[PDB]
Amino acid sequence: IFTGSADIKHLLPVETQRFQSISTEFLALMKKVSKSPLVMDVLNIQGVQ
Amino acid sequence: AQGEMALEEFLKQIREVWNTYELDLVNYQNKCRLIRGWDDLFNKVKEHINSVSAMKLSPYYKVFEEDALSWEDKLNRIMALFDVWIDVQRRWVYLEG
Repeated sequence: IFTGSADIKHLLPVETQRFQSISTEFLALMKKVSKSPLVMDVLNIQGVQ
Repeated sequence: AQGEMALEEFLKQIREVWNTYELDLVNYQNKCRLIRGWDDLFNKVKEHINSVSAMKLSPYYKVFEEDALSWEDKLNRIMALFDVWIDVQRRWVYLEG
């Protein structure tokens, strides 16, 4: 809904910006899982919960 | 095989020292007992911390993430508990007099 729609940037500016910050945190966390598919290693990520 | 075997006997060295470690107590004027010998203990705790930090850079640390990190929580809490303990003991010694 954010990336696909271009009108949301003009009409909902500030919380759209909040989304990428969440997206970057989520994407970085996913990349951490991506290199380590092991369940325990993902479970052993510092402060993952 | 010999790279990771050192991870056990060292870790159980921390295991065996603390379960066998004893707090030295001396009766204080027939009122209570007091702890002495702080220099060796502080050296003992810090050298285990230094030893574990070397395990942190060891490539075989991955198979022992949970237990080695667990000792850091206990070792650091030992340091925090006894850093205030030695001061609190010292203050009470010359305040009761």
